[PDB]
Amino acid sequence: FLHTQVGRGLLGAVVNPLGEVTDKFAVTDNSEILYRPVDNAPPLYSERAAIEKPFLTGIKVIDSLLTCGEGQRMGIFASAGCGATFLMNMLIEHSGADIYVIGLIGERGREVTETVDYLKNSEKKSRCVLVYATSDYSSVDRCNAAYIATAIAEFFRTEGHKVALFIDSLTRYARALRDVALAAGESPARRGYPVSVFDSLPRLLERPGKLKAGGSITAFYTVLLEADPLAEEVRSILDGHIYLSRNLAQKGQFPAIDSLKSISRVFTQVVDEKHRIMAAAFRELLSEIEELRTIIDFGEYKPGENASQDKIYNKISVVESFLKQDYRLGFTYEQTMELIGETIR
Repeated sequence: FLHTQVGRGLLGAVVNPLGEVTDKFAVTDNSEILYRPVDNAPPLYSERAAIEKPFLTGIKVIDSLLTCGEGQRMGIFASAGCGATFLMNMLIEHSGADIYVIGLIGERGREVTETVDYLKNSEKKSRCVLVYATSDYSSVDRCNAAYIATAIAEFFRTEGHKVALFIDSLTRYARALRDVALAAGESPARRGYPVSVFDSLPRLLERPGKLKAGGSITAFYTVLLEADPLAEEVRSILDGHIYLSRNLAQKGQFPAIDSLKSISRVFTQVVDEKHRIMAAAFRELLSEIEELRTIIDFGEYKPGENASQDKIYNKISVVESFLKQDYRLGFTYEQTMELIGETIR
């Protein structure tokens, strides 16, 4: 029956797996401190509102091709060094949520300090809360960090706030949950019934969303790749996934988002028809470029044969320019759709 601190008094603070403030990256007027259980049931289906309003990220490729919705849960799949953390930073910095809650389940405190240092110089620092857990902590504590972060996000949602929740990473959470399961005498192969420790995973993921009577939690879950069974099951639970390919990262393209292998399952629900047409036209161009790349690698492309290939070839530079984005820069929706319009025209 673990309870945790919640409230506006936590804004700008760093919280450990015990629900204790241990550091601050910002100080605010408000000192509101309340207490809530870390284990709450997910909203009833009748309490959930439909995902129909866009959650703008300020990131061109996302806002155009992978448009998120308020209350959506999005997966961020990447191998080590694909820029998952930096993408989190961009999502925080260039979106427009009322409050950001970060749940860091890490293995070293050096990573935690990196995020704390990022927050200390962020323009969103007065509306952020960081919950952390390192390898120095037990598996129980590391799991609770995810519950604490979610519970804090839920209070703000009840208040009517537009909340963005980040869990980095689900893999490390799932790792700890498996060891917590051993303590209770469970393995993934042989589980307990009626309650399994492993079932705290889908229950954790169902808590975000938009409430009819309240605000919303739009959640981003980071998943480590090597494509283990865990990664494919969370892919089935969430409302879409953003895939960071190591190969695009090696080529110097940042963010290394493979839009052709990424999807937002509420995309058609949150953008209008003219957007939809432009997105479909751009994806067709990406697909055409990717086949031209193979032709080039096969040594079957000489300029001047096929007017179509040459047209696609000359579009590669303007396409790569649209996809690329300085991590310090953010784009409005109007700027993004204007840019993608020039790319396909």
